[PDB]
Amino acid sequence: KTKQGCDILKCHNWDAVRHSRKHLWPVVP
Amino acid sequence: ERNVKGMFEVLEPLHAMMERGPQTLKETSFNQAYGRDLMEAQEWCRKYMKSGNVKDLTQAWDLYYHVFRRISK
Amino acid sequence: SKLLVVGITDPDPDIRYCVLASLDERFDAHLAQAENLQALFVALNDQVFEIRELAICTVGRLSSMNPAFVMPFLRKMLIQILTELEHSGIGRIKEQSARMLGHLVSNAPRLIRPYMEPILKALILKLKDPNPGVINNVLATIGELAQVSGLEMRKWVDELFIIIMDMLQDSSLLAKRQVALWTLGQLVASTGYVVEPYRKYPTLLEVLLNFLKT
Amino acid sequence: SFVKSHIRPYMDEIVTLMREFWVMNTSIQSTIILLIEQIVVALGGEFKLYLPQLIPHMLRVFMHDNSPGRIVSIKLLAAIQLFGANLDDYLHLLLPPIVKLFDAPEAPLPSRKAALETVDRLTESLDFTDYASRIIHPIVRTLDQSPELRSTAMDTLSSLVFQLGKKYQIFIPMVNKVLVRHRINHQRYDVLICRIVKGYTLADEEEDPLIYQHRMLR
Amino acid sequence: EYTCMIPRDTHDGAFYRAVLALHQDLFSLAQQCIDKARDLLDAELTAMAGESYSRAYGAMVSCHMLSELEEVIQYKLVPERREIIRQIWWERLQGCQRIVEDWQKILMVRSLVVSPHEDMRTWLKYASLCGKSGRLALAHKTLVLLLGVDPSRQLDHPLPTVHPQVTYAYMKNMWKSARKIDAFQHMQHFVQTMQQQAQHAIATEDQQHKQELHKLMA
Amino acid sequence: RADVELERILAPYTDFHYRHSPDTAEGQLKEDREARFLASKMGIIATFRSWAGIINLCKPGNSGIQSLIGVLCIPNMEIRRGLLEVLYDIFRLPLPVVTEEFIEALLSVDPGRFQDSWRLSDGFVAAEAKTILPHRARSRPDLMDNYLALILSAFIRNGLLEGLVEVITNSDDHISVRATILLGELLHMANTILPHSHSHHLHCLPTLMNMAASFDIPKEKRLRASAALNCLKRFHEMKKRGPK
Ligand SMILES: O=P(O)(O)O[C@H]1[C@H](OP(=O)(O)O)[C@@H](OP(=O)(O)O)[C@H](OP(=O)(O)O)[C@@H](OP(=O)(O)O)[C@H]1OP(=O)(O)O
Repeated sequence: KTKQGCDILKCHNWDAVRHSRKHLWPVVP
Repeated sequence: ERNVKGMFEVLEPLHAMMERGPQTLKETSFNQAYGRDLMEAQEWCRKYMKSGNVKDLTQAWDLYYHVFRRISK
Repeated sequence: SKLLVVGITDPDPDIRYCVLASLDERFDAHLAQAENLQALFVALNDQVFEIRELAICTVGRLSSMNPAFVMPFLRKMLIQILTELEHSGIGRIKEQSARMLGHLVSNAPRLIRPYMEPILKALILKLKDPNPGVINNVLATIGELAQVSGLEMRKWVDELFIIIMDMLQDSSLLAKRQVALWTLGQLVASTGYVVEPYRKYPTLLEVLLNFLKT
Repeated sequence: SFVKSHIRPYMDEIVTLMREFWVMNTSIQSTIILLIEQIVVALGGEFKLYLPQLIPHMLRVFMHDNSPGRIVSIKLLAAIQLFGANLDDYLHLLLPPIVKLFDAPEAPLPSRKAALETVDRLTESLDFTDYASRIIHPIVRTLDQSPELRSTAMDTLSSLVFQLGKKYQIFIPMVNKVLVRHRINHQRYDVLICRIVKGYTLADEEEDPLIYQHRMLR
Repeated sequence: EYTCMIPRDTHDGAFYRAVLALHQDLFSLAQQCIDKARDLLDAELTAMAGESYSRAYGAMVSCHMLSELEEVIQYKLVPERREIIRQIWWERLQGCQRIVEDWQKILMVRSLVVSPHEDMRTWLKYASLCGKSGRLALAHKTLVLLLGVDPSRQLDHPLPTVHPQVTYAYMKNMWKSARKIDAFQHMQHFVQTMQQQAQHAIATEDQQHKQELHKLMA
Repeated sequence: RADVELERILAPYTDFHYRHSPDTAEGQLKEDREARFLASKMGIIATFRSWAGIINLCKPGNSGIQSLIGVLCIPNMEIRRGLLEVLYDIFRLPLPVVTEEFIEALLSVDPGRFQDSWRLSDGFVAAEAKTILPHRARSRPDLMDNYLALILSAFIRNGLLEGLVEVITNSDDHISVRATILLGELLHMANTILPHSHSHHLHCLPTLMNMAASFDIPKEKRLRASAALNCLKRFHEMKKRGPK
């Protein structure tokens, strides 16, 4: 649920969604 | 003819070609339909061939006749 | 939003061209929103051809920042471009469609890397037909396509070599040779055709050395 | 005309018979256009398979026409009005010759009227939302230099902005200058821009026009 | 501090300034330095190519050396093409003339990003070419560099069994150069310690390792 | 047992001529077939709600999910029309109406369509506002999205999109409309609940765009691929419109 959590999970080869539920079409950072 | 050693060599190549894995969709569907009964019947006939007793062959022929009656329709 | 509204609804195409040209890569994070992409999609289907070129360049650049908006419109536009190439038999429309396809393949490399096969088939079948604008156009497109997709064009480099040497050497007309030379050098640094064309085409080294004295 | 859809396995050769004897300026085009109309009425939906091969010649009729009064172009446009929903994947290379036809000031006036009328009538089965900027700017170019093509261009404009919802609200101060400059009043366009600027409801604005045509066909 | 005193209007000055800019990750100035060195070489090239091709090969090898720096740019920029150009460089080296003087500078421009320990198929051929051309000491230096330890200091310790082609070439060089007796015992020990290795390698999928080792034992 | 006990329940779909009982009344042969289809559908959509069914049906071998996708790519218009109901009921998507035109079945899957609970007697404004207005939570986890993302990734890994493209092209119109709407719903769910690396190359659709742009194939396949891509764009516009 946080950016640090997804960055921790990325080192162990687990992806996550980086957008919230605010916008329907979010621009990829 | 009461030849158990004849029917064994009749239906052992079928069990041999069935345990090398299905390679097509038709063989996979046949395996998903009848493969449990055609495995338990082989187990019962192996139990008969280990210790000679027709009480183990009757259940194998029950399973074989069920598979045969389902295939023939 | 005011600039996009002005660049959409202005009557004369000079202010529209200035607006569509001034939105460079510094606005890439802000043009990739919903309403800005919805204004650029209106800018795609314009009357004049230069603003069509510029809007499809902006949208092909923007298509990786927000792909869910841009993917169906770009699929429809790519099918429309190939249909303008093959079915309509007018040289001006084929030239404009080859230029638009080259802009799309120069600004969006990742999306058209799986669409190399029918696009290259269409461009090769357009090069084998029984103005020199369309020729240097399609040479630029096929050079950029060779630069984008490497080692999957090895099944095409032979026919491209036989075509581009007949357009380079024994030039019956005064066509553009520099773009042909650049396109020839661009598909040997990506495919890896190093020593083999020196013996498959024994006149290549001679016509490459003749360009230094003439 | 007698076999409706059974003409398909011999349709293709019919097309290559039409591509050989459709020379540019003779008296043979007037029956070729009627043959095209009868093929369209016969096939009725499957004509899009055999539409591209007859697409270049039509373009060569639209620019290279030396007919008295441009009557071959009018016959071709009347044949184009019968296509319906067939020119959905081919509207990108068949609409610029028609929008190039009514903004040209040297073209004959009934040919421009026929072009405006086929653009008006081709929106009852197609989605003209993507090709908005290619039509809005010629029509306002047709309105300020042609005092006779005002009503037909306003009807075409009203039929185009009926499909566009709040997507036309950015174009209103651009057209309003030309409308108040020549005192152009159209009643259906006034109804539509009154419902566009001030809200009517929320579900009817910005709606797919094919959904509306399907829900009104039933 | 050596390069700044080289004159910049010559070809070698622009070449060394290009590789100097390329070492410290300056991908824009190095491109223009390469492009200016191109015509600074092209002058002497078109001055020399008018006689014969064998007279102009000395400038063609320099032009090929100059155009290989853009592939070094692509190596330092694009990571997915890094193997691919590393193939074609080898495929481009088999067409050059087998002379150690130009092979040395071609490998030196090539060693800007490729260490000898990651591309040893290219350095074994260079060592064999140095051995055949009578310059055996440079072949010995390259072989001990590619090995990692100099066996000429520990005459009783065995040779490193890992990297088998390198120690095979080293034993061939030792037999050729001076000692015909110790290389025989070294090759016997290499034979037994390598056929002792393939027994414990039960490869089921990777089949490109057993047959090359079979080739080497033959 | 390994691959013969649990995989029996997808035997009415994988076996085209399936006979469950050896001795049955021959007068009832179609109603028995529909009963087998309904019970096997309930069993398949009941094993995909448990983790021991998801893991055991999507094993990396010759699993029971690859035999379910492989029989979908075979032009048999009775199994192909029945597997789409299973695929619709697995992903919790609403079923369209049985028609031949895309613009009629697109209107029946509108999220703002009228329902019987929105009448004045039952649920006048509050039950309608529950459906059309979105929830106030923008950072809650919503475990349903986690489960649907896992199921969608497991289905995409075994090649569901290529099979859906093959059903869209080489089939009847009644099944092509339903498969086009299913592909549109899956492509909309992909850019919503999947991570970026899983869903940055799904929207390209290589097997459909290479068919819509190849002028070597017969023209019917090319034109129906182009029509399918136009319907996918129309579905994306309908999805980005929203409920009214
Ligand atoms: O010169 P030789 O002592 O007879 O050795 C040669 C030589 O390889 P090296 O010089 O690198 O050891 C050959 O390569 P060239 O120098 O002649 O081009 C090589 O053939 P390849 O070109 O295929 O590598 C051949 O190997 P083979 O016996 O397979 O022909 C190999 O012979 P040995 O390795 O047996 O000495």
